[PDB]
Amino acid sequence: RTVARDITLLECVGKGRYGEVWRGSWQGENVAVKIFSSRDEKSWFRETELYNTVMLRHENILGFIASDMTSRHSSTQLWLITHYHEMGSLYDYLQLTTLDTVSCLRIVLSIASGLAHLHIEIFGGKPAIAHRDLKSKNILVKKNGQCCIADLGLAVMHRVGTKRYMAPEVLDETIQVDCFDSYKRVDIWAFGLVLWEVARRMVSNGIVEDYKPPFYDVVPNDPSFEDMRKVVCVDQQRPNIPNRWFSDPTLTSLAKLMKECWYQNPSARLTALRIKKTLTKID
Amino acid sequence: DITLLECVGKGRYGEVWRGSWQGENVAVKIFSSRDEKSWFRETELYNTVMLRHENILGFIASDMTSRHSSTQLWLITHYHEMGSLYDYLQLTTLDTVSCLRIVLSIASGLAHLHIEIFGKPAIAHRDLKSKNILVKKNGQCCIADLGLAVMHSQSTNQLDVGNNPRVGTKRYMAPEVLDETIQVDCFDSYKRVDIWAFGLVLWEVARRMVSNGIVEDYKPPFYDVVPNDPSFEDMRKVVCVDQQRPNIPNRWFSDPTLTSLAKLMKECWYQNPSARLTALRIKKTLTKID
Ligand SMILES: COc1cc(-c2cncc(-c3ccc(C4CCN(C)CC4)cc3)c2C)cc(OC)c1OC
Ligand SMILES: COc1cc(-c2cncc(-c3ccc(C4CCN(C)CC4)cc3)c2C)cc(OC)c1OC
Ligand SMILES: COc1cc(-c2cncc(-c3ccc(C4CCN(C)CC4)cc3)c2C)cc(OC)c1OC
Ligand SMILES: COc1cc(-c2cncc(-c3ccc(C4CCN(C)CC4)cc3)c2C)cc(OC)c1OC
Repeated sequence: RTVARDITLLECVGKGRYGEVWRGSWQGENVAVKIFSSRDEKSWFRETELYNTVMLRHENILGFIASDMTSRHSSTQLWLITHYHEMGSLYDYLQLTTLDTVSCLRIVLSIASGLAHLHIEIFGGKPAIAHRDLKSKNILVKKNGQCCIADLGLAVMHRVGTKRYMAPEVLDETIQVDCFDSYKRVDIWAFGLVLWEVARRMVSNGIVEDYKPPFYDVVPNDPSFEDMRKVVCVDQQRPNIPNRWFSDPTLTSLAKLMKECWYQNPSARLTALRIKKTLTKID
Repeated sequence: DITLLECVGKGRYGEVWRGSWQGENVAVKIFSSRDEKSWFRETELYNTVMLRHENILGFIASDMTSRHSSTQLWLITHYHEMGSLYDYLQLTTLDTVSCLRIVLSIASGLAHLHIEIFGKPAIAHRDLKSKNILVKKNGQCCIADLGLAVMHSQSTNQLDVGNNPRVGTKRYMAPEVLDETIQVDCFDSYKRVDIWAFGLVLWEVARRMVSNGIVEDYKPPFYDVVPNDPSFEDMRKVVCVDQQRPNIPNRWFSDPTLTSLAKLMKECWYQNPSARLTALRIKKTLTKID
């Protein structure tokens, strides 16, 4: 039989130290192609090993298509091929777009749904999975208004995370590394920061905050590990909740939720399943 | 496009196809889902650019593909029309020059695997056998199937045994594998398992080398002493309980080449793994034999 393999790379939609992401075409259909730098080969191996263990299929997880390794003269080429989401990342989307109550809740409940799917072991099924690098650049926006979680290069089944989004126990090196639940609680911290990023862009009484990343007012760009440790661990700062949120029932409820993702004590933080339940009871 | 033209092998592992790609023959292995951990391990091994060697099966691509709940696992390599050494020996006899060319090429490949390049880690194969050796039109061979391989880095003191429940082909398993006393955290243990298996492949090849008008029929190791399709315990009985080793046909002792080869394969078969020759010593010995 014929195995029509070739993907046409059409345009570069992201370039970094990780490598590059391209919009590509296969059999007349868009795919996303992540081409790994030599620097980040282990992310390709980890995500490939995970998908070789469990073929995740969930509306709020970026859809896997293929992992490809191709021999070159003097190098190995590593590609990850996934579904393509033309609206791009949540980070991208929040820069210019404002939200209403329905679109804000649909975004954050979709992320909570993807995260709970990763976290919960299913028997017969899937291992429990922690993401370890959850942030708004690792979430894509779909045309139907839901999001999906991307990049399982650091995922653990039962490179370090982005420093801006690191939980206090990672920064002060107290994390219980032998306890899988520790990794879930690190993702919940990061989820709370994403929930804050999104909620700022929800309009209430004609007011909205500009897009800012978590801790924009207390750390530099490309904050150091020490910069973050002083803010999060030593001074125990948390992102600001604007007064205008307390006039809006949705943002009042979202502020309570994000506070319950940011407890210093990791075992006090909400679970992804409890976050989903709380979000279904808002509005 | 890759075109799959004919199935050249099918078993519990999966299947291998002869295909065409960019106007050249290629081999396309499609793994069974039961053996997904071998696919991943083989892919980790082929990531190493300095693995490439005339006596190691050359890699083109590795793929995992999926839609919905089904996954395909592909390895694409160079294609060897002459097939495996196991196939080749069934029907062909050898002269001195051909016999030594085959076994020196396998020793060359195995020494390349075992010796670290400072890169390419040291590598132990763990399933060396005549079906896992391919015959090339130049009369040399190449070693195939790195799904069970173990890697070691001397500089960093790192041992990577991988995650694969697969075990070696029962017929070729060393005594310490069959009695399960092998030291699992010791890289040298895995090299010594490969040396045992190499000795068995030497014996399979040497049987097919003519001397004084005499040759033996092709037989797999231990053909005379175990059932068809021998179990793990069948092999443990003959190797560990009965202390059996392949018999040396007495006609070999009339031929200097086969006399030298019998000496070499016996030095691969010591029950004490640390007594066995290294791959490099075997290569050096075969380089000197004529
Ligand atoms: C190797 O590489 C790539 C391959 C492909 C690709 C192209 N056509 C068809 C296929 C296909 C899928 C599934 C089967 C099944 C049919 C049922 N049967 C019982 C088992 C086998 C056969 C064929 C694939 C996987 C795409 C790629 O990228 C888009 C590849 O590159 C990563
Ligand atoms: C986070 O990580 C990964 C993401 C993706 C991915 C999937 N769909 C779409 C995208 C994308 C498309 C388009 C734009 C721009 C282009 C035009 N205009 C400026 C608006 C938007 C940005 C982004 C990406 C980057 C794939 C990945 O792997 C293959 C990723 O890695 C796991
Ligand atoms: C990798 O990705 C894509 C792959 C394909 C594709 C191409 N040829 C064949 C297939 C296929 C056919 C049949 C089975 C069998 C499996 C067992 N049993 C007997 C029932 C069904 C499996 C697989 C597919 C899935 C299409 C895609 O898009 C339309 C893909 O997505 C980009
Ligand atoms: C061992 O392992 C792998 C081997 C191969 C491979 C490469 N070239 C040629 C072959 C071959 C061709 C033809 C026959 C003939 C001989 C017997 N009779 C006349 C019918 C069949 C046998 C063997 C193979 C099997 C590819 C692999 O991966 C793509 C292997 O896995 C790593």
